[PDB]
Amino acid sequence: APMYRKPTMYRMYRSPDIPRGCEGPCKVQSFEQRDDVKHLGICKVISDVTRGPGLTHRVGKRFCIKSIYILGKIWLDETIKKQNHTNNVIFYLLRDRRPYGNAPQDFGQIFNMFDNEPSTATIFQVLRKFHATVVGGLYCMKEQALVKRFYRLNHHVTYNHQEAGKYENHTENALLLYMACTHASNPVYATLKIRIYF
Amino acid sequence: RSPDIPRGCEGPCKVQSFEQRDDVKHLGICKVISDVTRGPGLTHRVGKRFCIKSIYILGKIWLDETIKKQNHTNNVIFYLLRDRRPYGNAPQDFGQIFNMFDNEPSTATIFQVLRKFHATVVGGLYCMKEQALVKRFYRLNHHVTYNHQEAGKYENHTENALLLYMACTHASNPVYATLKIRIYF
Amino acid sequence: PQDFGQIFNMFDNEPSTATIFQVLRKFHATVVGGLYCMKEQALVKRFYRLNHHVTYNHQEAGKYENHTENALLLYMACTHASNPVYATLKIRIYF
Amino acid sequence: RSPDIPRGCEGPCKVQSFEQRDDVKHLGICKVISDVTRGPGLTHRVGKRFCIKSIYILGKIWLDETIKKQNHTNNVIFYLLRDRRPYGNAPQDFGQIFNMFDNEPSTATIFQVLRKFHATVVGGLYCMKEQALVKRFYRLNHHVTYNHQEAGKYENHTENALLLYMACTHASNPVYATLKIRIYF
Amino acid sequence: APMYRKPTMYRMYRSPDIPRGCEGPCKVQSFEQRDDVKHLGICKVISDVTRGPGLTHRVGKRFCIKSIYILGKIWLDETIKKQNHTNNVIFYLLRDRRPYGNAPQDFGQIFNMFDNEPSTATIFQVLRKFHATVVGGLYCMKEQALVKRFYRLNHHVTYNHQEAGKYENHTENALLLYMACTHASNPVYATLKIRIYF
Amino acid sequence: PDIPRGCEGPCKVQSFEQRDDVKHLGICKVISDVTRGPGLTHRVGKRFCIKSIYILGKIWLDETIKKQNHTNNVIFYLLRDRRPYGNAPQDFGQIFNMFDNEPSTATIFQVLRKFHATVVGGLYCMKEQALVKRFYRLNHHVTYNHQEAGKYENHTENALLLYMACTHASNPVYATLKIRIYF
Repeated sequence: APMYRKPTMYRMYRSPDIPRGCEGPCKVQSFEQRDDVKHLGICKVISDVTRGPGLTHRVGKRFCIKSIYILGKIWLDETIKKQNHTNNVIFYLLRDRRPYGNAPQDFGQIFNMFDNEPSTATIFQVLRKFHATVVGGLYCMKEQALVKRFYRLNHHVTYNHQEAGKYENHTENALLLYMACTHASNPVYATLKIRIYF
Repeated sequence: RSPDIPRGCEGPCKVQSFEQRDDVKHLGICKVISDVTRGPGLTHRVGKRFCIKSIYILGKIWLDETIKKQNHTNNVIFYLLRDRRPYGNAPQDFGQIFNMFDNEPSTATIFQVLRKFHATVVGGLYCMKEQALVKRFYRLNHHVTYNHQEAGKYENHTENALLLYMACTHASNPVYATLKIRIYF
Repeated sequence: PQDFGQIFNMFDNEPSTATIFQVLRKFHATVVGGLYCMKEQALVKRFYRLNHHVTYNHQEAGKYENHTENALLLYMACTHASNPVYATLKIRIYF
Repeated sequence: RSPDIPRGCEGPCKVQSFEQRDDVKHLGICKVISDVTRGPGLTHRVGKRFCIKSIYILGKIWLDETIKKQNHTNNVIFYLLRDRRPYGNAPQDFGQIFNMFDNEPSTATIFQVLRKFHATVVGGLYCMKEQALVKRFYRLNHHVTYNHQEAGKYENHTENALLLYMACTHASNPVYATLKIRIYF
Repeated sequence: APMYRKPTMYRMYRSPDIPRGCEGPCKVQSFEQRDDVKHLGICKVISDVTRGPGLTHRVGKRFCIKSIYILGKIWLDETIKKQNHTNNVIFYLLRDRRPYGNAPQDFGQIFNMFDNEPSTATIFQVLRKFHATVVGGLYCMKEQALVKRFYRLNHHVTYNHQEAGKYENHTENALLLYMACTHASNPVYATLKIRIYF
Repeated sequence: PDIPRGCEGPCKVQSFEQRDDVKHLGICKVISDVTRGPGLTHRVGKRFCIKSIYILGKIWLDETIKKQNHTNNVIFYLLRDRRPYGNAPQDFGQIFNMFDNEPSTATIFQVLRKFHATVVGGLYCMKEQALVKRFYRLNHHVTYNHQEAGKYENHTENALLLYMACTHASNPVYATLKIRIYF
């Protein structure tokens, strides 16, 4: 921001953002170049946002996430994983209510096998789901890398400790992702660009 | 928008000046301002301006050391003054207020006063009936400003400082007064 | 303003750091008299001492409380808890 | 009163940006400025102005890990650039300089250059004749300024930043280059 | 100083002080309300000067002491110490060449018994000496508390570490005091006000 | 026409070593064995003005072992010391960082210069071994504290000594140096 003094004045005014935070709706990417397994792909989307005056940071422990913008290409175009084929990807974007120390499991967290909801003793809240179907075997093979873009409006987040630190000092109203495969093979090489501007 | 005070949209941050101290008969001096230095952190300030919302004084005032049962029955009078300017360090108490231990500031010094308090610890022998008293007080106050633009100590202020003096009323020194002083602003 | 409420420390000192009042000079007078001689008593002190300007602000035909820049005055100090000193001084200012 | 440079009568203080790092083929990025934050201490600054007298680059550049004997014979080209302004963080190297690893800055980017260096570590098998080289260099330079008046990080500068890029010339990554970088000013 | 910015500008110019330091010739008292023994009264006169922007402090580790101004009243006027009487006080203001950790001894430091110089294996430098003779017994008793004031010009001092700390981090060109009694009794209650402005 | 101090003969006191080092430190107070005496391997009084240090030396690893864990180099350090503390102080706790460094910020000891020696010998050639280093190196004055005929323990201001440093966890370096000081 032009001429921090040390936080910005001339902010101070009308802007259609959110209730609590006031500043420039600063983007923090959580890019991944990753994959998953059948059981879990775990991504706390909030881990990189630490204390700083910069425009990929925060001031204090209070967020109001305006929107999560999920880019991503989900392929299996490695030279293997043409056998044991036809798998699909179900995305899960959950509104969490508290963290239990560090990042938790998934098959020990959501109720049943891969088409489910959170357990009855765990009500964590859900926001929405997605789909991605990559079906490629042999002799065509007709399907591969799909592109997914989504605007997705969301709401506020708070941290616990006063650290310029990692994901472990979260508190109430966390939010994160789970990715799920539906077959015993692991073809899915899903790399996602996740913009949060707030 | 803001309802705090007419200056700070800032987070109304607490900076506590805890003491584990005592006094003498003449003076117990406590500047309660340079606890805040300049910084981006949450026990700091931005710029050189305050509006102290309230001073919250906790404290236990005892004499329960194994000595100071003789020369007993002393009491503590607190003084919370609105200062108009310092020069150099904290000026000492009997070199600033007028008369012996039941007084006001001098006629050539008008520093302003806000309020007073009481604490009576009377313990001798064969009961001894009185000891450590607990004092809590909400106390609303107003603005403070520094002149010198340093991330520094107490010697460099301007208009409206404020600080404490503690006074004993007897030649012995039984009073071991430790006070927790929250300022959130 | 009273003396110990203005100068810094106990009886061998200077003005305080928050008070810089200026000093011109000092003097000495030692009267040591106990019993069985007693060898010392009344001492005589005369001193020329050149000085400079003084101004009042308030335009009254009046007392001392109403001055401005460059006042000047005296302080006398004893160094023991007894008070033997009966010091009577004749102070001429001609200007 | 004193001969240093046309700005600072200050103590010509050293702030060292030691690294125990490495690089990749594309980029090794090192802003050598936000080592200094605002402070009264002797590894800091007063205000928002520098005149860097000299950068003194120590460093040992090896590949003496038990791997990276195959895909061998790589060399290191150093780049010490005079920057004209940053925005946000340090912009990455191949997204800033023109062509593949023997180049200059792009035509749409004129950032200024000061000088280059060399370091050739060629070690394969059966001798293997070359390893850790030592490089020391006096290198006189000039002034640096911050815009944003924070006691803070690197993202908040103005005119005349300066930083380093390190470049490898082969697809393997053998280079474990650790450098001690004194700036006294 | 009026309007530190954060050290003072408009200093910058002609002032008859000393070579190295530039600022207001700031006073640091080392007042004592102390006494001595026959062997030693030890006073490192530099201990309180720590790092600070204030006018009883320093910037960096370099001094040029302009003058030491020694006030002091040296008495024996306690109700005891009229017997074993007639003692005198010899002052010693030494230019030290290095500290050995913390403050050292005196009878293990100066050569001989109470009328001496530093030892041949120790050449610490001397600046000057003083005298104070308090002779009081019974039936007059003719002498008591004497007043001593002295201008005494001196020169530069340096510290070792970069601490805002005590006397132990001194280096070359230290300077300190020793006070000496000349009789086995200890009547001397010497309290001294020691101004250093530099 | 050579000396700035006194018309004595520029007497040689040579601190030969047949030694080695470790990775952390090779410590050599070079002014150690200079005691009071009439000979030219001695001193008159307690005041020196070292004209030059002349460093000879062959730095090898040609023992039948230390062909593995190879390719190490030697960095020399010739420091102008400011103050002593009895015997010789630490190296790794005195100079700042790991083996490519300067003295620490709380220690400013002065430096004069550095040197290099690269002995890289493994197997199947092995191409490098014992190197010879000679250096004229002009320097300046040294003072002793006591008037004893003593060793390095009784120093004062303006000492000077050497540190040798290896850069690998093995210890191949068998560095023997002939160090002439004539003054």
